[PDB]
Amino acid sequence: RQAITRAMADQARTIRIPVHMVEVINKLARVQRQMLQDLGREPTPEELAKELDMTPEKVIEVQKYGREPISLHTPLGEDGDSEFGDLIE
Amino acid sequence: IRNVGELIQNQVRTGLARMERVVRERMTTQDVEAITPQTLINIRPVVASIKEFFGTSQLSQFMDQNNPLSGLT
Amino acid sequence: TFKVGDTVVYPHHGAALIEAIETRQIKGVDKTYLVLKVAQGDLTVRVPADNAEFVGVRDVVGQDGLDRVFEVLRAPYAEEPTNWSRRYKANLEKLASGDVIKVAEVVRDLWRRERERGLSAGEKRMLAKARQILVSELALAENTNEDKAEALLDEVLA
Amino acid sequence: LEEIFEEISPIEDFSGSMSLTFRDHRFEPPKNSIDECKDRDFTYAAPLFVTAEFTNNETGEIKSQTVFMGDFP
Repeated sequence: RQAITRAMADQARTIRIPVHMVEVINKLARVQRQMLQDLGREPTPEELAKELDMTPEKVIEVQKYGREPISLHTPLGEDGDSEFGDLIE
Repeated sequence: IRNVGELIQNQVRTGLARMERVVRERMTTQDVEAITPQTLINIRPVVASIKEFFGTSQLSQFMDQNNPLSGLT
Repeated sequence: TFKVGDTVVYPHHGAALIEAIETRQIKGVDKTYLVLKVAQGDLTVRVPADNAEFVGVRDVVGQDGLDRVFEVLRAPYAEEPTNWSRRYKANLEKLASGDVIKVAEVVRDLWRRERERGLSAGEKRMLAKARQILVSELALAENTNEDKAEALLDEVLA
Repeated sequence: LEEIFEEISPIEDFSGSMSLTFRDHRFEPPKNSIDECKDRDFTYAAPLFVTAEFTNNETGEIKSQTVFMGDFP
């Protein structure tokens, strides 16, 4: 379990996230899921911050860091030649 | 014709199948006399499937509101 | 042994009150089914009387319960292994044991180690769960309930 | 929805001991009006509640509970 989760922290994401950041962010994700299944509603970030004893700006920062990039070559729709990569300047 | 009801039922069924997969994984790694119905089930795949159907699916289309005939068509 | 209108404590859910007695039959076999519910999880628990001792229900302990819990709550010379993994594996097992005394030293050790070092916030979830279930248990055991039950601990935990 | 919930049979482990069953489903009034959803980029949805019981034959234990299944559009 240790080596598997270390490799998942180190190599899965395209942008490398250190293992302690990974364990912090997925602990926050799992306690957010616990909050969602407990009260049936989306909690404010202040509540999650105060129930985990970190600052709310830290929570905003870490859920901004915990994001997955979207591939450049996503098709737009019915048209096939028009790709997402030619829309960016 | 698969109407809106049968399509939404199929998407909810796929989400429920994923939820049953997750919970079947959960019971085999969980002990008896400590399992609560609030605990072992997870509704994340269900809402994920519903939001995946309603957003960015070829059947759920952006409504054309040129004029009432466009809406009815 | 079991009546109607009384209170019995269920594991992993705290104390609860018995509503009535039903005659539900499971697997085609008639059983003396007893039904009770709790206000925390908003769930109803149906347990037959024949396997009530086997499933692990206990009655409310009277005066004997508070004196022994207070005495253990203040027992000194408590030691734990240096590695946190063994204690982590032992605490949930002692919680699932269901003994009031056992959960008493578990929560006392957890509170003292949380105050002396400030371990983490992940364990705080089960710490709060254990505190809630013990204060729900001593609600009928010590004859003090709700805020009064919480208040009594506020001056005896040190 | 009652068909999609009755289709999910009470499932068993490999020992055939404990099971969960979704008996009845119900809906609550939506927390937002239609114009409120159309204004602040909300989804017109209502919470979905189901009655779920957790039955184990060995202990004879039934845990009937109501669980939030998701915001249903």
